[PDB]
Amino acid sequence: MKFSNITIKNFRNFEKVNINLDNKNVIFGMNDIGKTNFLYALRFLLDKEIRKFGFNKSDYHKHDTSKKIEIILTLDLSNYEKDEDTKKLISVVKGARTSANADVFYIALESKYDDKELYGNIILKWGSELDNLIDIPGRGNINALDNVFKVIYINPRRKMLSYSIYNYLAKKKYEDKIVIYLIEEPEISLHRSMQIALSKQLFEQSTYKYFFLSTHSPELLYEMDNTRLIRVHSTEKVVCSSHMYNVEEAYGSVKKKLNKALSSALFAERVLLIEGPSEKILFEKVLDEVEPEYELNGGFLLEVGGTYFNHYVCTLNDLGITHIIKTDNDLKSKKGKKGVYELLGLNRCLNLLGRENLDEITIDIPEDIKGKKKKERLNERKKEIFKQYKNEVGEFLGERIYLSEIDLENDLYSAIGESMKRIFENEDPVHYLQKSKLFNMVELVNNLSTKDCFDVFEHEKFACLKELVGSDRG
Amino acid sequence: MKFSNITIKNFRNFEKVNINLDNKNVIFGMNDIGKTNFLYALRFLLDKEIRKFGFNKSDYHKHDTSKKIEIILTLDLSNYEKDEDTKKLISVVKGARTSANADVFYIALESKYDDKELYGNIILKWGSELDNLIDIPGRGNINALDNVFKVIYINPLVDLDKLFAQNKKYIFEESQGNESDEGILNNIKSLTDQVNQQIGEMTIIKGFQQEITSEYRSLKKEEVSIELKSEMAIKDGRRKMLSYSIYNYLAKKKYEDKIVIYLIEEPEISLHRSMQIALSKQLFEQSTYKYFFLSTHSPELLYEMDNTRLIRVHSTEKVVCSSHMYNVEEAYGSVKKKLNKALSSALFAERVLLIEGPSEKILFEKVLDEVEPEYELNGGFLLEVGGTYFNHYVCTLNDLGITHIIKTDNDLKSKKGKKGVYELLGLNRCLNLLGRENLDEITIDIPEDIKGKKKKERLNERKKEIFKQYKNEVGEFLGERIYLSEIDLENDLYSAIGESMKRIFENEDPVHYLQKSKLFNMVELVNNLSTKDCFDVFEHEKFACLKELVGSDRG
Amino acid sequence: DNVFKVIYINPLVDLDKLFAQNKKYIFEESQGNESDEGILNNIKSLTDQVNQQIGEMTIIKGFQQEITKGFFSDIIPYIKKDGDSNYYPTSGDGRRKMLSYSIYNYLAKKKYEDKIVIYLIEEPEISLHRSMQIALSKQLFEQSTYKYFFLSTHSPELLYEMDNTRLIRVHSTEKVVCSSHMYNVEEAYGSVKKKLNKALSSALFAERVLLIEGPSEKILFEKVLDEVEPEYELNGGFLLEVGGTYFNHYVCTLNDLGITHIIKTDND
Ligand SMILES: Nc1ncnc2c1ncn2[C@@H]1O[C@H](COP(=O)(O)OP(=O)(O)OP(=O)(O)O)[C@@H](O)[C@H]1O
Ligand SMILES: Nc1ncnc2c1ncn2[C@@H]1O[C@H](COP(=O)(O)OP(=O)(O)OP(=O)(O)O)[C@@H](O)[C@H]1O
Ligand SMILES: Nc1ncnc2c1ncn2[C@@H]1O[C@H](COP(=O)(O)OP(=O)(O)OP(=O)(O)O)[C@@H](O)[C@H]1O
Ligand SMILES: [Mg+2]
Ligand SMILES: [Mg+2]
Repeated sequence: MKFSNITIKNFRNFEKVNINLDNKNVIFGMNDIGKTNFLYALRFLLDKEIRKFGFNKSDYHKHDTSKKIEIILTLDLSNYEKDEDTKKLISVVKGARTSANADVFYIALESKYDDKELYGNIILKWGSELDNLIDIPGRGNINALDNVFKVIYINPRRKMLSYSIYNYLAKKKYEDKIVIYLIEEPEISLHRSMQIALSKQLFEQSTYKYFFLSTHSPELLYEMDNTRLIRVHSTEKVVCSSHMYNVEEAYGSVKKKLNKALSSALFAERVLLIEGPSEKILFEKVLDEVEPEYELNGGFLLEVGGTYFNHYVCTLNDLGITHIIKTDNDLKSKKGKKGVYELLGLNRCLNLLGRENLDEITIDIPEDIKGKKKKERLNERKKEIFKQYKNEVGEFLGERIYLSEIDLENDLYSAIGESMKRIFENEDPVHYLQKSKLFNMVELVNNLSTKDCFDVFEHEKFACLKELVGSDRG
Repeated sequence: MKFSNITIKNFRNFEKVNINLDNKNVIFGMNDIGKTNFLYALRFLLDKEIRKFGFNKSDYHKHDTSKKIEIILTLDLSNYEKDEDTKKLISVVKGARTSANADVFYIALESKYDDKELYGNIILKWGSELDNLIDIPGRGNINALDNVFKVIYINPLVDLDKLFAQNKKYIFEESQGNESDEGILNNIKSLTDQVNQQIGEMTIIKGFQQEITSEYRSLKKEEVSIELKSEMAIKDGRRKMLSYSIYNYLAKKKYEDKIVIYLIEEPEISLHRSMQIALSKQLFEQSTYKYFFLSTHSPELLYEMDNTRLIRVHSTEKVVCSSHMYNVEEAYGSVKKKLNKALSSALFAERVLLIEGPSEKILFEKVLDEVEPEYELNGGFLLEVGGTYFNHYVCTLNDLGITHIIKTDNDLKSKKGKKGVYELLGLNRCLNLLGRENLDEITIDIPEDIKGKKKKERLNERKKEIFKQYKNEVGEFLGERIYLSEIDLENDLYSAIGESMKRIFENEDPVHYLQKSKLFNMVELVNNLSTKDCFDVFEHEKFACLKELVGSDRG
Repeated sequence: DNVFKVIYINPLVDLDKLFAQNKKYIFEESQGNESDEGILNNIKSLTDQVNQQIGEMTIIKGFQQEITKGFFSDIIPYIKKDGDSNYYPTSGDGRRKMLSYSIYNYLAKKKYEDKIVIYLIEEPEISLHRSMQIALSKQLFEQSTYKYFFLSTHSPELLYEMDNTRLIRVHSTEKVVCSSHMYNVEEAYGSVKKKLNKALSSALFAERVLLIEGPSEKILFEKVLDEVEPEYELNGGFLLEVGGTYFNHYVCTLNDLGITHIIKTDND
């Protein structure tokens, strides 16, 4: 019914690895760390043609060859009389299972080196409890596990015909077996529109029930939903982190833009979360003039656009990717009511720690002038809010959340003050930059010389750039 | 020295193509369109190991052997005073140039099938004049192009072992070559050679060397001996990144007297995204790769592209290749990474809609989710341009044969230091797209007591008068797939679904409430939109850019 | 698999492949110290003066500046003739077969002493000389290297030394049928054993064998069959010179194998 857990106790790269699993799961990560030895742990368990050659000396960890290779797969059979695959498992296993535990199954692999004939023999056991596992019975070269599982391995248009021939043989010949697909790097020699078509076919259609997918491209994750993301870390000690990726029912109209933003940010190490494109213009100019290889070393700039920061921070925090948030404090006018304002940037910061939303404040504004002085009255109210809530702001500084006092433009005026007066030639350069944000920021960074980017980068209001680069002072 | 042109006639899927080139060329297109067979036309012309087997019957167009294959390459040689490669070419082809000031050169390939022996013979010819090409002289297996051109073919399917077996004798080429620069190390590289001599006196090898000879000499007592030797050395993504430095190191040491041409076929295979960005920075910024031809499917290899030539293979009626010289100007250089990151995904599309910001992306992505959700599968793309850079994207997409659609707004921008004057922004952008000049500024008499809300309807009435005044230019924009709004996107959306916009936002003015926060209230609008509202947006005559984007003939 | 080791030698041996596949048995033991550990320390010490100074006059150290033990895996056995010091990779198929036979004999005599070794040899006369076939026949049928073998052959020179041997002949009369015979040379034939073996080893590969008594019969019958039926030995005929005395041994050896024996003789 559902794969729950795999435990690789000893293999080539793995010293003690325990990964939570699901149906339809995708494994990614850096080069040269793992993740095809993850797929070889599933071929040595369930595919007969890889299992029949045994283990060599090089399949042990650091050529130590005095330890035991153990690969344990946990299956969840909680749903009875709803799926046919649970009856397909129980009609072959017979009674190795017990009616006290009629919900979990363990298929285990053990291997000890002989060290006289120089051969590692693979002994497979299955059972309902993790202690007292009995051996899988077999007659000749045929095991009892070969009647249950059929494993189809895909490794590369002729390749779309190679997909369709295997899909046709899987839907015509393999109705009585559980079919498990292992698709290893399908994006090679494939156009990106065909990658988006394969992603739609993988995650929406019901012809791929159980797949393990290894990939390097963000276009195969454009249509992802109800999946499990396994990330292998870049360290020399192999740590794998897994996340059950689901998109909620409230985010149904955002889901294409949400997946197309998040699927490129999954292949990084440090992700800076910003609001709009003018932040991307200013931060890409300052990071071009200060630290020009940041995409090479794992940095990323992610646009959110006002979807309450929860989905991205939960997905990046469950996978082990460092998330830095740069944001501004803004008040939002309510719907159909006059003179009341929601503290929207503070609430959007406060939902990340896990709190309640704050009560809305109100201020009385007369009919007067509303061109200029309403903005300084709202700026004085934002300064009073930022002076009031100092312990929660220091709690956000305990995390990587960086909330501005008013906006990005007032922090940019606090970083460089004479340069914005020289470029824009105005009594206030903040208000001219607030008129057209996508045009005047281009005019600012076109006239921005060197060492002004160093004054932006070394400022205390822009410590998120020093977090995104990752240079440590102490 | 510069590459200038190529002309391929009767080559497998190609019938007649004529493609301009440069030193750095990037080849892209669909699956099974001719990117491999374009790279083999430079292998058959310049590499001897592919040329020495000849042509089969299957290398001709539609398996028709009566027609002849001709591949002609053009070089520009006007940099003779500054380039060393031009002097590498001229010192071989000395007698065949036709004047003292001829800067053009032609390297040609002809072929004609023989039906009795079933063989396609390859005849190579060169000259400064295309009518008077002569045959390339040579003796034996070597002709005279082999002394000047070295072709390095880079494929990630090969491992490091097959290049490393050639590197076992290239270490001996290093120890003999470089005018004995390793002759300081050569007496103590024999010390490393005799490190491999007392590995022969462990007793597990010395027992084998005696017992194999004693087992062998029980047959006839032959005068043989059995010896053992290894000769190793030390140094799917780190093997490939090792082999890239191995090819760059061998190009720096061996081929200083030769012109090195790189043919890099699909270098995104089993590389990470950051390694693709690092390979793009090495290929387009460093001067190690002077000449390359590159085929790619990945947009991350074009994140650093500059001074390059983009070739796009497509199929409208025949297999036809479009070609564009990509340069970024000096005024655009402060935002060049954002330009290349936006444009490099839009190069791999068929119809590109150029929108302004992310609110248009939110509304158009939910409307295209409801109406035609496989628009990304067919070749549709939405490009955020910032409203500022319309010439660069339209020139790059128009020279490559990709249909560009622009949906924009009619904006007015306030000047600096002068009160009451305004600059037409969207009309100046859409008329600088057509080649016309910019327009004069216009002053609007607004008194100081009229502020806040009513200034926006006075500016909207002035935008209506400006859109009424230039009606023939707006009809010229509609002739060229340019869609200028009368005021904004939000007034066209109020023209489309404004009863539902009054229902959802609950106010009598839903245009002003969505423009109070353009990125927060857009999600609040589009979360409550039904299926009938999205079809009313899609079938509207103010939103014909979506109907041009999906490619259907409904409108 | 704890009792039987089966060594199969095909006609298309490759020395590289066999050596590589078996290199897990040899050269992969600890064996304590072997009284030469300071020589192995001198292997380790002379590798500490090569990894820090490989730059010549700073041409490849500067090329690496701009971007900033168990080596028995590729060992190749060669055959060296005496008087020459060069190592040619190209070698013929006569000695490349016999080095693979020596490697199989060394692995049988060292690694599989606890088991029962069965050889299955398909056609060992291929790319061997005549004297090498006679030397392989003497080593097969005299020495105790090959205690259990099953041999298939097409050459009479590998049967020049045969004794204490089950001979199996596969042939077709109505279906595929195999006829077997137990072959021993007796004590009375012990002085003339080589001449009967050199005579009978070519007559084992025939269908109809005429047993004649001398060379004048061979001259007259080869003239008559040269003028009448000149393709008689293409069709399975053979003329066997007995020597006058040996009618029991040839007739029982050819009659147990299904070969038709014809006798023409005199009244002496
Ligand atoms: N028995 C072993 N003991 C220790 N390390 C091992 C062992 N076997 C393999 N390794 C290490 O694991 C690596 C295997 O890399 P692998 O192919 O799993 O990486 P990858 O992430 O799939 O690569 P890529 O992204 O390039 O395709 C080897 O290069 C080696 O460093
Ligand atoms: N002799 C020929 N006559 C006509 N068409 C031919 C001939 N030889 C090849 N072709 C066509 O050229 C195609 C070769 O595709 P090719 O490998 O050049 O494309 P590609 O763009 O590199 O593909 P991919 O992206 O899948 O690598 C064949 O599929 C066929 O349609
Ligand atoms: N360049 C060379 N210089 C000197 N000797 C060489 C050279 N190349 C090969 N040889 C020698 O020539 C012989 C090559 O064996 P070759 O295959 O020519 O002989 P052969 O009589 O056909 O053998 P076989 O009976 O095994 O088929 C070896 O003795 C080898 O050492
Ligand atoms: Mg891999
Ligand atoms: Mg190809």
